[PDB]
Amino acid sequence: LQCYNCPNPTADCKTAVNCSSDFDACLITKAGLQVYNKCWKFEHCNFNDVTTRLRENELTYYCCKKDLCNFNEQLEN
Amino acid sequence: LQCYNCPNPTADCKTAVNCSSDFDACLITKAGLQVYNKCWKFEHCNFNDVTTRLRENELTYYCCKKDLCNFNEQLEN
Amino acid sequence: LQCYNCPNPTADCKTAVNCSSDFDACLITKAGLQVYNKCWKFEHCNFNDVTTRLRENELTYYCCKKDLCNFNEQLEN
Amino acid sequence: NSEAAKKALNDYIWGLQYDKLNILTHQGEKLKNHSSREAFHRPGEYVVCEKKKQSISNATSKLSVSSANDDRIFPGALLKADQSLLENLPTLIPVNRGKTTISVNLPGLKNGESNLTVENPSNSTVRTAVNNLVEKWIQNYSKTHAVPARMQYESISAQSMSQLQAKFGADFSKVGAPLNVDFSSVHKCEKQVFIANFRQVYYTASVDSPNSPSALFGSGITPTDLINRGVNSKTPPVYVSNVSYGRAMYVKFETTSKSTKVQAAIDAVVKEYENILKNTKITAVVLEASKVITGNIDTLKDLIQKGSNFSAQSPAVPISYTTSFVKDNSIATIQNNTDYIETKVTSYKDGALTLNHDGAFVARFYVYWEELGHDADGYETIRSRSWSGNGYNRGAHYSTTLRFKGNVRNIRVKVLGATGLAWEPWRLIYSKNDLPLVPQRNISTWGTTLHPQFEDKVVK
Amino acid sequence: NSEAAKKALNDYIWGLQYDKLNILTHQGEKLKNHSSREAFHRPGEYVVCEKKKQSISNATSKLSVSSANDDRIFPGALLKADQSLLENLPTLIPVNRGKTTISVNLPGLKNGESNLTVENPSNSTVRTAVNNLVEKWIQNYSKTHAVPARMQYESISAQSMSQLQAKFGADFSKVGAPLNVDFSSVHKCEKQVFIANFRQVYYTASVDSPNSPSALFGSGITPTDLINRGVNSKTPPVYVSNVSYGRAMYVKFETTSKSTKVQAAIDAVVKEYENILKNTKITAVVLEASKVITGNIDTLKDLIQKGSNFSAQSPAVPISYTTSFVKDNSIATIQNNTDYIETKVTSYKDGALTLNHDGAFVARFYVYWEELGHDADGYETIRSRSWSGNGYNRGAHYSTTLRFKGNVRNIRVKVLGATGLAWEPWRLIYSKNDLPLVPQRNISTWGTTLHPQFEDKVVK
Amino acid sequence: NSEAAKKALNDYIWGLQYDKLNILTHQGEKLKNHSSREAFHRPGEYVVCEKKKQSISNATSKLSVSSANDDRIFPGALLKADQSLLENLPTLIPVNRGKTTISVNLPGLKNGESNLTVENPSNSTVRTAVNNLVEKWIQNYSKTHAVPARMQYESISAQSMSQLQAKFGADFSKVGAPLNVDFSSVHKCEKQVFIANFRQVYYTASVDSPNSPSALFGSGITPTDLINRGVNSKTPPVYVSNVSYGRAMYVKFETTSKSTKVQAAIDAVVKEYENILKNTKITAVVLEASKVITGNIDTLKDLIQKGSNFSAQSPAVPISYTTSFVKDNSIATIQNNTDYIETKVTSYKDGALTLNHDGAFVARFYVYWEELGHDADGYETIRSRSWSGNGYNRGAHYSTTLRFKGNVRNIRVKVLGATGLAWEPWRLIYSKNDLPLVPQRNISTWGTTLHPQFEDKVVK
Repeated sequence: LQCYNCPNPTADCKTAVNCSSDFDACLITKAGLQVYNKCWKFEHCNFNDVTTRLRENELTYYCCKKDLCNFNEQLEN
Repeated sequence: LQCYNCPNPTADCKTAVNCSSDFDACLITKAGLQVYNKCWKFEHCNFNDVTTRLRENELTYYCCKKDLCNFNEQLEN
Repeated sequence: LQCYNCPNPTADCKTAVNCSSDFDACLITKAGLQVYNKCWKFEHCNFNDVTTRLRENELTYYCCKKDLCNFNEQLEN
Repeated sequence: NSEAAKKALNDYIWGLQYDKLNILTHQGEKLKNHSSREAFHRPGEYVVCEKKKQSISNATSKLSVSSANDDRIFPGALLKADQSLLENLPTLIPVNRGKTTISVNLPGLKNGESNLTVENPSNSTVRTAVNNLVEKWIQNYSKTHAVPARMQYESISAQSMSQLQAKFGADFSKVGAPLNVDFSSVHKCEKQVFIANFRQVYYTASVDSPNSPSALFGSGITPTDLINRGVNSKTPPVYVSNVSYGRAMYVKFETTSKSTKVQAAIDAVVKEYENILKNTKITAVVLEASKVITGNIDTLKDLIQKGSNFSAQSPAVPISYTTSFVKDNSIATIQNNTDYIETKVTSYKDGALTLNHDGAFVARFYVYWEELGHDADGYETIRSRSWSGNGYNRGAHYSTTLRFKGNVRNIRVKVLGATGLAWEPWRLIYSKNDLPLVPQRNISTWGTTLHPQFEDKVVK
Repeated sequence: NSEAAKKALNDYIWGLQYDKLNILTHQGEKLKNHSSREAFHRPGEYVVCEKKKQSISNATSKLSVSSANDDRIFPGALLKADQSLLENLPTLIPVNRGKTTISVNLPGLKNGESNLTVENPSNSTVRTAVNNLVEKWIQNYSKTHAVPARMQYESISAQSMSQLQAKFGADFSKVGAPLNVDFSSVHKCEKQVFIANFRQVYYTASVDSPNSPSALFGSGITPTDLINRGVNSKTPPVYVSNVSYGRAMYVKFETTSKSTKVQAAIDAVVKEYENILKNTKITAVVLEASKVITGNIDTLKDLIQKGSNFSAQSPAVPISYTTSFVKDNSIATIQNNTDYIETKVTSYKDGALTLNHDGAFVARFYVYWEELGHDADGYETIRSRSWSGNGYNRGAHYSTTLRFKGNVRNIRVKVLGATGLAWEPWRLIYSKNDLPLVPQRNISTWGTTLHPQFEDKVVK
Repeated sequence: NSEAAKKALNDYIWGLQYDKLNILTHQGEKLKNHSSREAFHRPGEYVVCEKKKQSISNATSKLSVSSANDDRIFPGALLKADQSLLENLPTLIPVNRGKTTISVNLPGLKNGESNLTVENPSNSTVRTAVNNLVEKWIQNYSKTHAVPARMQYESISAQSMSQLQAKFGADFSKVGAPLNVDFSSVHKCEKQVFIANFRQVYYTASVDSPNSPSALFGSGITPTDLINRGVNSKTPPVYVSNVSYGRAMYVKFETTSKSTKVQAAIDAVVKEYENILKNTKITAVVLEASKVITGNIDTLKDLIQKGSNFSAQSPAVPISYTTSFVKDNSIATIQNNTDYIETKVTSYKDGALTLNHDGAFVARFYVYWEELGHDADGYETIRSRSWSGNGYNRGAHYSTTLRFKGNVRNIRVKVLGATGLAWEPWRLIYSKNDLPLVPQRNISTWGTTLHPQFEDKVVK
C-alpha cells in the first residue's frame, strides 16, 4: 500500500509514503553510486522502461510487488 | 499443524508456529552455512522452487510434512 | 500380541509392549553400529523401505510376526 | 365360463401375494471368517497360497435348459413358484389350457411368419407349431442365413462349486457333474479349475401378455381346481415368458499349475499356455457332442463355422429359460448366494544360479537377499541374508553354482570395482537392488577397468 | 366406450403426480472424500497411488436394452414406473391395448412404407409389422444406401463398477457382468482395465402420444381395470415412447500397466508398446461373423469398418427405449450416480544413468537429485540427494553405472571441464536442471579443455 | 367449429404470453472476477497460467438436435415452453393438430411449388410426407446440379462444459459425453482441449407459422382440454418452425503440450507439427461414417470435398431445429449464458545461448537479463540479472553455452572488440536490446579489431 517514493535518487532510501494506483510495486535501481527507489508501475517496470524514465543507460534494478520491500543491498554487493 | 517458521536464514531454530496451508510443508535449507526453517508449500517444494524463493543457486535442503519434524540436524553435512 | 513396541536406536530393547496397530510384526535393524527395534507393519517390511527410512545403504534387518521374537539377539551380529 | 374363470383367477391371484424374491432367493455354501496366506516348500518347488474368502450373491432371470428341466421348453409352461423351481424342477399340471398367441423371432424372417397361435398349449401342440414355423424358415432362407454374432464368451475361476451354483445357477450342480469342476481340490489348494462357457442364441420365443391367469386356462377353471391342481398360494403360479434356443460349449480346463495364466491358457488356444496345456487332459461337455468330448484346437470357431448355419446334422439345444409372476404379470428372478474360500496361489523357482567372475579385473561381490519364512510358531517373518564372500574377493576366473531356491525374494547385487584411492575407494560397476528371480542365471561381470560392465545373463 | 374410457383414464392419471427423476434415479455408491496418496517400489519400478474421491452422478433418458431384455421391450407398451424400469426390470400389464398408429424411422422409404397401425398392439403383431417394414428395404435398395448414423466411439476406464453403472447405465450390471471386469483390482489398485463401447444405431420406432388415454386401451379401459392390472400412484403408468436398434459392442482391454497408454493400445488396435499389446488379456462380449469370434487387430477394425454398416444379412437387436408419464405425457429420464475414490495411478520407471568422460580434460561432476518419500508416520516428504562422489577427478576415458532409480526425480547436473589456465580454472561446460526420467541416460563429455563439448545420449 | 376453436385459441395463446427470451434464458456459471496468476515448472518448461473469469453470454435460435431426440424432431408439432423445452428434452402433448402446410428447400426449383400440407398432422403422416418429398427430389435432379459447397468449421477451447454449454447449447452436456474432453485438465493446467465442430447442412424443412390457431389443432380445440392437457400460461404452447438436415463432426484435439498451437495443429491437418499432432487424443463423435472411421491425413479434406458435397449415396440425418411461441409466431431464442474461468494457456521454455567468440581481437561479452522471480510469499517480481562472464576475460576463441532459460526474460547483449588505442580501448561490434529467447543461439564474432563483423546463427 504505502510504497517508497523518492523523486530524488538516493542511496539512503528513506522517504516512503502512501501512493496511488499509478505505480504497482517498489523499484530500487543502482547506477554506479547513484541509487533510486520509487513507486513504479510494474508494467512500466522494464529495463528499457527504467532506463528511459531515468534518462540513463547502464544500471541494475529490482522491483518487488509488495511496497517497501525493495532496497539496494538485495542487489549483489 | 505446527511448522517451524524461521523469519530469516540463521543458525537459530526456536520459532515454531502453528501455520496455515503455508504449512503444506516444513522447510529447512542449509546453503553454505546459513540455515532456514520456514513454513512452505509442498507442491511448491522442490530444488527449483526453494532455490528461487531463497535466491541462491547451490543449496542443500530437506522438506517434511509432519509437524515440526523437518529439523536442522535432520540435515547432515 | 506383545511385540517389542518401543522406538530405540540402541543395542537394548526397553519395554515389551502389546501393540496392535503397527504390530503386524516386530522389526529390528542393524546399520553398522546402530540398531533399532520397533513394532512394524509386515506388508511394509522390505529392504527398500528400510534403507529409505534409514538412508544408510548397508544394513541388515529381521521382522517377525511373533511377540518379542524380534528381540535383539534374534538379529545376529 | 372362461370369463368367470378369468375373473376368479385374477381375483384369487390378486389375493395371492408374496415377496417373490423371498421364495426365489437362494444360498449356497457358507464359510466362517477365515482368511490366511501360507507358503510351502517342495523338492525343487516353492508355493504361496492366499486362501481368502470367496463370497458372491448373483442373480438373473435367464434360467437354464437341461434334461431334468427340458420337460417344459416351448415357453408358456405355467409353473408354481417353488424351490424345486429355484433349483430347476418344474411342476407339470394336467390343466385345460386356453388359446394364446405365441411368437418366435428370427433373423430376416418372413412378413407374417413370426406370429403363431395355439388353442390348447401343450408340448406336442406348441412343439409342432414351432417345428412347422422354423421348418418354413429353414427351407426358405437358411441358404443365405447369417447370425447376429451374439458371442457371449464367458470365463470364470472355477475355484468353488457353490460359486458356480450362484453365478451360473443352481441347476448347473448336475450339468457340471459330468464336467467335473473339482472345486474341492482347489479348496485343498492343490489343483486349478477354469470354466469357459461359449454361448450363442440362434433364436428365441415369446408369449402374449396374459390379461388373465385363465387366459392361459382353457375355460371354466375355478380357484379350488388350481388348488387341487397343485398350484396354490404357498407355491404361487409363475408365467413363463421365454425360452432361448441356440449353441453352447461348456469347457473346463483342468490344470495344477497355480499361475493364473491358466485363464489366459484356456483361451490362448481359443486364440507359456502351450506347455501348461501339454499335460492338462482337458474335459469338455456340451449342453456332435462326441466331436467336442474328444477335444481339438478349433472346436469353438467350429461352433460358429457350423454354428453360423443350421442343418439336419446334429442336435443344437434350447439354451435358456425364464418366467414371470402370474399375480401381477411381474418379472420373476432368482437370488443365489455363495460363500466360500478363494485361494489365489503362486509359485517361485529354485535353480542353478551361476556367478561367472571371469573378467580380468578382480571384483568384489556384495550380494544380499530377503527371505520370507517361519519357525516353531508359524508366525510370519522375513529376514536379511548376504553372500558368503559378501564383498569379499574372488579368483580371476570363478564359476560358482548356487542351488538358488525360489523361497527368497528382493535380491540386491553390488559388484565392486576395487580401487586403492582414499576418496570413495569402493568403486561401483553394478549395484542394483531389488532385482528379479532368475531360476537359472549366469550372473557374470565383464568389461575393462576403464569400462566395467555387468552381464544380466540367463544360462538356458 | 373408448371416449368414456378415455375421460375416466384421464381423470385418473392426470391427477397422479410425481417426479420421474425422483422415482427414477440410481445413486448407487456413495463415498467419503478419502485422500490417500501412497507409494510402492517393485523390482526396478516406482509406483504412486492416488485414492482420491470421485463422485459420478449422471442422468439419461435412453434406457438400455440387451439380450436378456429383448423380448419384453417394444413401443407403446404400458409399464409401471418403478425401480422395475430403473435396473431394466421391465414389468408388463394385462391391460388390453387399443388403436395406435406405429411409426418407424427408415432411411429411403417411399411415402407409404414408414407408417402402420395396430388395433390391439401385440408383441407378435407389431413385431412382425416392423420386421415387414425392414424386409421392404433390406433387399430393395441396400445396393446403394449407406446410413451414416452415429459411430459412437466411447471409451472409459473400468473403475469401480458402480461408476460404470452410473456413467453407462444400470442394466450393464448384467451385460458387462461376463466382461471379466475386475472390481477390486481398480478399486484396490491392482491392475488396469478399460472398457470401450462401440455402436451404430440402425433405426428406431415411435408412438404418437395418446390424444386419448383409451386410445391406449382396447376400447374401454376402466380405472378399476387399470388398478386391477396393478397400476397405482406409487408405480404409475408410463408408456414407451421409443425403441432403438443397431450394431453394438463393449470391447475391453485388460493389462497391468497404468498411464492410460492403455487407451493408446485400445485405439491403435481399433486404428515396448508392442509388449503392452502382447499383454492383452482381452475379454469382450459382442453383439466376418467368424472374425467376430476370433478377435484381434483386424477384427474390430473390420467389424466397425465393413460390418458397421447394415449387414449383408441382418442387424442385431433392440438397443434402448424410453417411456413417458401417461398423466402429462412427460418424457422419462434415469439419474444414475456413483461415488468412488478414483485412483489415477501413475508409475515411474527405474532410471539408469551411465557417466562417460571421454573428453581430454578432467571433468568434475555434481549430480543433484530430488527424493519423494515419507517419514516413519505415513507423512510425506521431499528431499535433496547429493552426488556422494562430488569433487572427484575422472580419467581421459571414463564410464560408470548409476541406478538413476525410479525413486529419483527433478535431476540437475553440473559438469566442470577443468582448465590449466589461472583465471578461475573451474570452467563450467554444462549446468542444466529440471530434466525428465531416462531409463538409460548417457552423460558423455567430449572436446578439449579449451572447448568442452558434450553428448547426452540415450543408449536404451 | 374450427373457427370458434380458432377464435378461442387465439385469445387463449395471446393471454398465455410471457418473455420468450427470458423464459428461454439459461444463465450458467456465476463466477467472481479474479485473475489468479501462478507459474509452474515442468522439467525444462516454464508455464504461467493466470486463471481469469471469462463471461460467455450467448443466445441463439439454432437449436441443435442429436440421436437421443430424433424421436421428436420435425417442424409442425406443438410443444410446451418449459425447462424441458430448455434442455432439449421435448415435451409431448395430446394435441391432435389441424390443417397446416409444410415447405421443403429443394435445390432446383424456380418458385414456391414444392410444398405440401396435412389436414391432421401425426408424426407418421408428416414424416412420410416430408421423406416423400426428399426422396422425390433426390431421385430426379440432384444427380445433375450443384449444392452449397462452403466450410462452416467452428472451433473453441473446451475450457468448460458450462463454457461449452453457452457456446454450443445446453444438451451438448449429454452429447459431449464420448467426446473425451478433459476440460478439468484445462481447469488444472494439465492438458489443453479444443473442439472443432464441423456441422454439415444439406437441406432444411420449414412450416407456415400459425395463421389460424385452430389450424394447429383438429377442428374444435377447446382450451379446457388444453389445461387438461397442461397447455396454459404455466407452460404455454410453442410452435416448431424449422428442422435442419445434414451431418456433423466434433473433432476433439487434446494435447498434453499446453499451448495455443493446438489450433494450428488442427489447421496443419485441416489443409515439428508432427510433435504437436503426436499428442492429439483425437476423439470424434457423429451427431457413410466409414470415410471418417478409417482415418487419414485428408479425411476432413474429403469430408468437405465429398461429405459436404453430399450426394445421392445415402441421405443425411436431421441435425437441428427451431421453434416459435405460438402467440408470438416469432423466433424463439434460448439465452445460454455462463461465466467461467479462463486459464492463461501460455507456456515458455529454456533455450541455449552459445556465446561463440572467434574474432582475431580480444572480445568480452556482457549479457544482461530481466529475471522472473518470487519473494517471501510467492509474490511476483522482476529482477536484474548480470553476466558472470562480465568483467571476465576471454581468449581468442570463447564458446560456452549459457543455459538461457525461458524463465529469464528481456535479454540484452553487448560484445566488446577491444582495441589497442589508448583513448577508448573499446570498440563496439554488436549490442542489441529487444531480442527474444532462442533455443540454440550461436552468437558469434569474427574478423579483427579494425573490422569486427558479427554472426547470429540459430542452428536449432
